[PDB]
Amino acid sequence: EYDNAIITMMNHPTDAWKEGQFKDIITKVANVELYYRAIQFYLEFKPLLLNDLLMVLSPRLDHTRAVNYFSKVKQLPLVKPYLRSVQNHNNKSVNESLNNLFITEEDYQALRTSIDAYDNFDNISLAQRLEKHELIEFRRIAAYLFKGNNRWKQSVELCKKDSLYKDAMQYASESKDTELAEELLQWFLQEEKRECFGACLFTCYDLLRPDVVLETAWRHNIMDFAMPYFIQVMKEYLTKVDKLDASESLRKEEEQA
Amino acid sequence: TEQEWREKAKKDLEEWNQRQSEQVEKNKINNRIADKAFYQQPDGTEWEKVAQLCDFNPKSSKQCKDVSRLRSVLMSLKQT
Repeated sequence: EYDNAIITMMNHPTDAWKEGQFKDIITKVANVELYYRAIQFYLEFKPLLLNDLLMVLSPRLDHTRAVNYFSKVKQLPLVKPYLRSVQNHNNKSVNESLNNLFITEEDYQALRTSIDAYDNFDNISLAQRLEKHELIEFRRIAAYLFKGNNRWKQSVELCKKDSLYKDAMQYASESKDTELAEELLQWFLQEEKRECFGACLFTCYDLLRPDVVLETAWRHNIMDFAMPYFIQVMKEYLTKVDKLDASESLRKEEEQA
Repeated sequence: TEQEWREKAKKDLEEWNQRQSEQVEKNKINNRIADKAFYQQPDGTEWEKVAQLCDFNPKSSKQCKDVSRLRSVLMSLKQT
């Protein structure tokens, strides 16, 4: 009667069809395309009553063709709860679908959290979209996925493009690598955003040698936000020579024995 | 009645699309005013500017080279 049930449900779209009755015999149905026929016939007549089948058709499901056909009908925003159900799997298809949901959604926060939780995608196209997505935050995440893609110097370079309002510094921080900040920071000095250049240099201070700093300070005859960095230089150097004198004393005293 | 059911499916689709477009417009104008905020900014009064244009961040993440003087400059010179 199970086959008879699916027949008498589907056979008569004119007078004999029913949405709910199908949720029980599914347990012993071997194929999966039968549930696809069910959900398709439902979309044809009652697309609002899909959520039930979605809740019930959870364990046994070929979600690939499911989301494919959902994109076909373009009821992806309607199958959205099913998407929340299955996105925990971090699959290429479900991830890209949610990413398009965020793109057309113009959402970034939840998009951020999603691309953090799930990663089954590339960075290139995502950067392309976010960089042109009208928000400094969108292109900011486009840049974030560069280190997400492990290719720096383009992200903070984009901060150099547009997000200069301390956001250039915001990614100068994460840049965390040498032999760039010298010339980048000098170019930064070309324009008079140097006003906070003490921070602009400190945000990546780890591996700076103050000699070029003194040089360029001389080149513009510039001392502000450097006089502070000069105090830095000498005080680190102060501490350095101090610990050196200490260690030396220890060594010369222990040499006797 | 397959025809009326298809009609109601199209009706639900249109009722969904109109609210989609409405919410896109809503978040769009939200991003517009947020960008205006992103467009309302410059790029003692010198300290007022080292705070206003690009303010540093005196966090607990100074593990680089034990830079302390930032403790003082925030009150001695910078933003003073």
